[PDB]
Amino acid sequence: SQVQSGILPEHCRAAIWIEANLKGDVNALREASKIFVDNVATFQAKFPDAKLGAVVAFGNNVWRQLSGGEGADELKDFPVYGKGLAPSTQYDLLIHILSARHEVNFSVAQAALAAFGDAIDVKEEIHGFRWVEERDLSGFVDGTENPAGEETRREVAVIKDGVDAGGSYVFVQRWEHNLKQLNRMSVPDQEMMIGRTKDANEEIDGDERPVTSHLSRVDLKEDGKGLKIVAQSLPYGTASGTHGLYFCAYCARLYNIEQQLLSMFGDTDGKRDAMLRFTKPVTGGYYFAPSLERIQALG
Amino acid sequence: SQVQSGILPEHCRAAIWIEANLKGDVNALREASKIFVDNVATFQAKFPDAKLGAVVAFGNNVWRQLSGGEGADELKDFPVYGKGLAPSTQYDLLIHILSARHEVNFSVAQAALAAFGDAIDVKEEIHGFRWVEERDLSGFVDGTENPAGEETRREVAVIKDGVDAGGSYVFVQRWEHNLKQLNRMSVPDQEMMIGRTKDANEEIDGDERPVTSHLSRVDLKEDGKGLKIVAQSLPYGTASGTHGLYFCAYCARLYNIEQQLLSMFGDTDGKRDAMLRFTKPVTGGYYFAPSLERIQALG
Ligand code: HEM
Ligand code: HEM
Ligand SMILES: [Mg+2]
Repeated sequence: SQVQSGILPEHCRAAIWIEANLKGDVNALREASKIFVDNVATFQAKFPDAKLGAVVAFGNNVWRQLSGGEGADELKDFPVYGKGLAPSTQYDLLIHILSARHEVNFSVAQAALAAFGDAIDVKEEIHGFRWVEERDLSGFVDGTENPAGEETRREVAVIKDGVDAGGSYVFVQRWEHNLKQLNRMSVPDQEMMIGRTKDANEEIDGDERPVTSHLSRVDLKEDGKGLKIVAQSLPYGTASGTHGLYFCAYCARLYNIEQQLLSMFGDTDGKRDAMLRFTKPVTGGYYFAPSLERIQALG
Repeated sequence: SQVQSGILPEHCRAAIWIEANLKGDVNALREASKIFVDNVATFQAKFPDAKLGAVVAFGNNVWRQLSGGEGADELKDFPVYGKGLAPSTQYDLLIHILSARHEVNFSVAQAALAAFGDAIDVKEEIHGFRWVEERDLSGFVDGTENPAGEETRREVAVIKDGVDAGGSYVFVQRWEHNLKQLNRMSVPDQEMMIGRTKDANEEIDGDERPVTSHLSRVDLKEDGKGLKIVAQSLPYGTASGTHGLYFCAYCARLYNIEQQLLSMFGDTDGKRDAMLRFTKPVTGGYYFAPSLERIQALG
């Protein structure tokens, strides 16, 4: 079984995320998905220098219908966390395109919309870009450097065995930064908020940083083993309007993502991520990315 | 007198255009402009390989005040053409940033917003990107290949003598494409609408192309000389939403631009550009870009 091309690539410079709801018969998504993954291969042959990859992923209700309720045991609608601090905007379909060339991404997105046609109603389209020094617009690194290498990324992100082998669970969440609130904080205070130094990205010891620091919120272990994810997040937005981070993560278990979200949004020990002092999430959704063989078998 | 850095560069991959109105005392724009052009030089030293350039330009009413009425003889508010076919959205300030790296442009745009601060109210911010094969989203080339080379571009765009030497007139106009309507047209009929062949961009002669073809509208002569411009246009937008071409042109005389517009929008010979069946302009403004020496002498 073969993983979809957009899950594991590293160092993408640009991405497009499209979120949409089904219109009408769910079975129309079968042929559209097949056309789209075939389009991706065609684009890869035409634009080898793009290093293009893409993912099509499905929300709970639609995937249960398409799969006859088989597998994807952990999949569910984004449930809201923090009594609303992390809202749910769950849709039926996610298209994630990433590469070294925004212009190729755009062409692929057009081909995706043409393949699904009237079977979908688009609700969100975000264009991500890698910023200077691979930093988040906060000035801290963007959180996607690790894990490095195909081998470890495959271990963290890709289901190993069973009917779902080669698949992955996907989480997307758009954040809106308020850089005016951020820049009122001294850099040392920002570093206690994140849990690493800002310029050199040197980790601050857990015993020396507050429990509300982002790293204390999301660096979680179970029986001494870290709950890791493969992040594909990128900055987005305009300088004079809305901007922030489009957070995107792939994982072989949704459990890892949920545990980090429960910790960040006050549903574990009661503490909340200190990053909420300058940025907030405004979307949230969970999706299942099947293997390429599984998509081809839809019809 | 030195030309602002964003006028002459060729083959930029990305740009940001910001249009803004003045808030409060017009004299605040004096030091702000000096700060911004100095920031641009600093960014150029930080990112030499990005081939960054930028332009600050002023609408008629503001420039007349800042220049004490000297020079800029042709400057005026952008008028409506074709009894509304081309609308007017004249603002006070234009900031144009271009380079090989969208991410560098974003940082320069943030520094621009800091430079002008509360002296401006931002009305528009457009992010342009070079599309595949330097084509407009219609599939035709994007109209910016010629004139090639610094010498010819300088002769076309940069005022040669007098108090304004080193300056340039600027015209910006955002177009919204309906690619569904274009897709209903056969490629031969698209080529008669543009005036050139689509894939090869081979000029179609005047004997065969209609006078309403775009080339027939804008390929104009005066006294044995072509009325040339230096176009910095780029595609913009989202696949599922609004997209098109952000048209941007520099010229040593506003006369050249206005003559082309009078032709396109029906005011010269009653005929209108055939492209209007699939794309329409929704903004429009004229600005004057002073020389760097002239900016430095504002305060
Ligand atoms: C505004 C949104 C966010 C920003 C700016 C951000 C930023 C960062 C930064 C600066 C780091 C440390 C850099 C590094 O990885 O070496 C990091 C690490 C990490 N982030 Fe975030 N993050 C955000 C949201 C999230 C969310 C929503 C999650 C999970 C649901 C998450 C999970 C993680 C994880 C697991 C790590 C690695 C922790 C470790 O093992 O050291 N982040 N992020
Ligand atoms: C949706 C908007 C537009 C599109 C898609 C478009 C497209 C094109 C194309 C395909 C060419 C020929 C390519 C080449 O040989 O370089 C061209 C040339 C040109 N365009 Fe446009 N254009 C647009 C708007 C405008 C506007 C608003 C103006 C001026 C007010 C303009 C002025 C010119 C000029 C002067 C030329 C060169 C003609 C020549 O000397 O052969 N264009 N444009
Ligand atoms: Mg003569």
